[PDB]
Amino acid sequence: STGSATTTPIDSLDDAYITPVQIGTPAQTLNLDFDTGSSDLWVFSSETTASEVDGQTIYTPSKSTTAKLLSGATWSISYGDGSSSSGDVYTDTVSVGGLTVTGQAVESAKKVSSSFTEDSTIDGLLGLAFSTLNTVSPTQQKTFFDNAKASLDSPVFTADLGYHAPGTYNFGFIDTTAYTGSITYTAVSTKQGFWEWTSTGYAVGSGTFKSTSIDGIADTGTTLLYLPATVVSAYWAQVSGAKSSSSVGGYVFPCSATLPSFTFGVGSARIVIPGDYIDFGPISTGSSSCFGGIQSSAGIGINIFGDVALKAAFVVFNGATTPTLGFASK
Repeated sequence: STGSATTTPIDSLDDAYITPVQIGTPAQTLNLDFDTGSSDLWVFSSETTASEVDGQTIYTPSKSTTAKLLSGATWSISYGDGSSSSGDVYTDTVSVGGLTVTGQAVESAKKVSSSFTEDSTIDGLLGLAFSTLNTVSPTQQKTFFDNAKASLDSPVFTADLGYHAPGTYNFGFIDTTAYTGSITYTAVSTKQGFWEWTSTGYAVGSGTFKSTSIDGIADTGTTLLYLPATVVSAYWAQVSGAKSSSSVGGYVFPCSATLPSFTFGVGSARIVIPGDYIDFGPISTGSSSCFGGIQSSAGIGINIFGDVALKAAFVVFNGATTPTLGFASK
């Protein structure tokens, strides 16, 4: 089997991407944030505290003929941005892009933090990191990908995120029309439950490539590119007037600037992030200070190749017995 679904930016900045997901019988379609940095499939639901729902579409298990309470199971998750959610668990039929899993754990939110309530465009998350991170207790649950794997034509999924445009998540096949050149594969460590890999270095603009190992994670659920302070300083030093602002919470730059590209290494291959991908616009409405898309990972404890980086590539998440990541230009 295979599946193929379109993923759409939630706003003009590509702050996140939503993908429609069918849950239950008859189908209830929710728009979920596919997150390769977590391992829970959770939804706004009929159980969510009413004051914490503001425009989201909810899953109502009592309207699904295939929903079953997973008795005694609870979940609770905290993300890198300080957001959180928790609740109970149902099993139900879940389909993505024509690919169906029966018996998928669908984590029903009873509580969500303010950042979720305030984002009316995201109806929940679909985790695509390794199932070792799943938070369901007392019986840990599998991700949609792990449950689909054995049925797929190839044990892979691919992320093809758009810049200010829709893109695609494919499951079970590699669309050889969706990228240019060849795919470079690189080793993954699953020790922390992430798609963790080591970049071979970077360049700023037209500058020389610096060969240096940068361990980090491929995380579709993180907007920006978070790298070591040395790398980030080297980037922003090439933008007149850029500075790190403790008041704003990272590097800002004059909105009049033209940003340089950023290149990262994948083995001997190179992925170029155009400068315009690194512009996240005014820090507040009407400001002439703009927020940067490359930020320091210091104090986060891991480097994160988030959407800024991943949307410059066609990315293969190879879930074979020995997992690997692949990157191609596009």
